[PDB]
Amino acid sequence: MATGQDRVVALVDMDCFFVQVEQRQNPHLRNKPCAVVQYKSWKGGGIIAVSYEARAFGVTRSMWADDAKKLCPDLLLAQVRESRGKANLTKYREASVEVMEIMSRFAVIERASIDEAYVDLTSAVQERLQKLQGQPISADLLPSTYIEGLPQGPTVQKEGMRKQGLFQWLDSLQIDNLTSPDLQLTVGAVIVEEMRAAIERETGFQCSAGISHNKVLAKLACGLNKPNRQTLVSHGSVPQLFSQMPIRKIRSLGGKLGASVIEILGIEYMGELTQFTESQLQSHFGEKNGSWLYAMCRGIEHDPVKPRQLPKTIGCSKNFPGKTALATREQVQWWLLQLAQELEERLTKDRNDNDRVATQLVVSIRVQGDKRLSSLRRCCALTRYDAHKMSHDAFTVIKNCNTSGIQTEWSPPLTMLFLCATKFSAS
DNA sequence: ATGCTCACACT
DNA sequence: AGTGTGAG
Repeated sequence: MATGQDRVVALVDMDCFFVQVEQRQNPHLRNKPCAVVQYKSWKGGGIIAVSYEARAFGVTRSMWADDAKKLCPDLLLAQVRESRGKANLTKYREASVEVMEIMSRFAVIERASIDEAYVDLTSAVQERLQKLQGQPISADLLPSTYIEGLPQGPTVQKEGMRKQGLFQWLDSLQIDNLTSPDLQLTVGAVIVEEMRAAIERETGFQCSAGISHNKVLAKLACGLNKPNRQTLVSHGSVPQLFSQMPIRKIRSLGGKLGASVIEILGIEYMGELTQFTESQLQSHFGEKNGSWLYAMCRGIEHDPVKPRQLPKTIGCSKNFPGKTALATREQVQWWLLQLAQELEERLTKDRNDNDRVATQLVVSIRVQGDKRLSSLRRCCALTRYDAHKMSHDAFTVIKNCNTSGIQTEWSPPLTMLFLCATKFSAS
């Protein structure tokens, strides 16, 4: 049986990243209950990132700042830059590039979002096990590492539990066998400690990490001990870990498919999936999903860390909810020009930085009354980085959606505009 | 009326 | 090409 122990994979998550960026810039915010908001006028603004000191009062993402101030009256707020009437996340994108360039010195990186990256450590671990002669790994090389599932068997503070688990792990490690998956994970954790130290020294930013044998376990592991800590989930820890792990906590099972798994099979925890045959799971959820679930509930997953540090699309969108839905033609043309101008700015920077050009322009809208994220998607050729042509072209491909018989009223009103540049080629 | 993004699979 | 899903 192939046991899903072939790779060493990490997931790095910058703790409340947008908050850390504002705290670095403004020392008055450091070590305080702090949140980042956008659009201050409506209910004090929408919270998009929350410091751990503020989370202790119950402040969360997606809260209105006016409501968060009820939970935490001393909450400090930083607001996202606004440019051309919309939130502008350039500062956080630039900080993200800072961190990812440092991570890239250690191993192969897949950018997962602005604040998360997967790390393929398999080759870096091999090189390091050769430089290691055959010498023990000291607990001093793992000063922020938790071993999930330990300590076990025959201390009242969190740091003493951490070290007792690490001691039990290390005392048991079979360091003579350079083939042992547990040893390989441990060396991987040593490298992640070094990577996280380098990020903090060179940027000031802290992060948490998970180290395991695949992306799903690494991501799960990273959330186990936060903030500014890292967790190693071994193959052997999976049966106990999954025995009480709600299905919705595993990456890609937090939405409709995960709910169907729960409801069709009559189970609650990831480990309960082991009692079904692969054919049974495929019959309920399809060939691909069924095979994936059969392997995943045993801790096995093969999605590669893709060598990809740059986004594949560059996009710009704004929502127009409630009374603010766009209902005139010049209004729609105005906001398209606004999105096209920010898009041109970011595209030009991308071409200068990363030696590539986008070739397709995707336009998406949502109309008032519709229920889903996007009402309609249309595309055209992106031949020149010119905001006025891009906005003119985007209007052309959507102007037929105007049900209004009047030419300069727009009905139904538009609740969302979206411009995305894609289909990049080397330049 | 948190938002603004980004990747991938189905057809 | 256009849609639906899942995520930060």
